[PDB]
Amino acid sequence: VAPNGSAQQLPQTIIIGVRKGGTRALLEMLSLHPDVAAAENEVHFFDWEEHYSHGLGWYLSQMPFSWPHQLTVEKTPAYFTSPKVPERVYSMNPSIRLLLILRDPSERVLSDYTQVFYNHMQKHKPYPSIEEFLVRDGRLNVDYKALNRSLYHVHMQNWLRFFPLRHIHIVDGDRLIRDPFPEIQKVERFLKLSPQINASNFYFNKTKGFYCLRDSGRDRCLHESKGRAHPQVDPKLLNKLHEYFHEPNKKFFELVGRTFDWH
Ligand SMILES: Nc1ncnc2c1ncn2[C@@H]1O[C@H](COP(=O)(O)O)[C@@H](OP(=O)(O)O)[C@H]1O
Repeated sequence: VAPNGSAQQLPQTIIIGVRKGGTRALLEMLSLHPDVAAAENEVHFFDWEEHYSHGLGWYLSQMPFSWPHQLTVEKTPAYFTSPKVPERVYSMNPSIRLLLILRDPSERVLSDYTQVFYNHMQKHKPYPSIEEFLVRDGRLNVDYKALNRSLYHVHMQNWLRFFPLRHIHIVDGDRLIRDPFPEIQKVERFLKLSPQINASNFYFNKTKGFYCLRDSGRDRCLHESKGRAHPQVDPKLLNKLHEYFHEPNKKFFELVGRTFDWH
């Protein structure tokens, strides 16, 4: 307990993923709420053995300082798709409320590729073409790992072994892109937070091509790495990608009791 009365608290909510779902947008928008304290970086507690072995005292020490009635949140997108994670989250807090943000599974693949491609292009390293990952022996490459991260039903089933359905709120990442404020209202509702966030905290930035955030005189967009142009992909290949996900999408829809407007 600091002189100002603040203290580090374990998170009362965690944004677990998906990788490229819009996790940083969700983290920054939720942290507009005066009752929310966000960790600025991805903590990687549950998913890295070298962090997790340090235990809960180490986790707590990575949290922002907050006041007792505030909710602390952390985002690490690797959580969702790491098999050992939900069991570790459950032994910290079986009752925790979790945030999962999902985009269209094909758009998420192209986003994931784009990000690693861009990490390479600036370090002046080579990177294969997306067709090199996506196509093997004239067929869609089902062993491309990005595709597995988009099989949401598989990862969701692993969380549902430990957490009840009603304690994982699914943010529609496609809708957050188009019109964030209604999705953010649902998050406040899920977390039982007063409606402090306003439509006026968001504005469309034409250069960015995405909404940016407005809060008591300060204007901020997400950084360079967020909202990057995906590669051009032949329509025939884009179509096969879309088709690949149709059946796993239906399995996901049946598991969570709702549908999403995906390709
Ligand atoms: N206001 C916003 N600004 C920038 N990106 C946003 C955004 N709202 C949602 N996003 C999505 O956040 C994605 C990145 O997700 P994460 O933060 O989990 O890595 C971006 O992927 P793209 O770069 O493919 O557009 C973008 O589509």
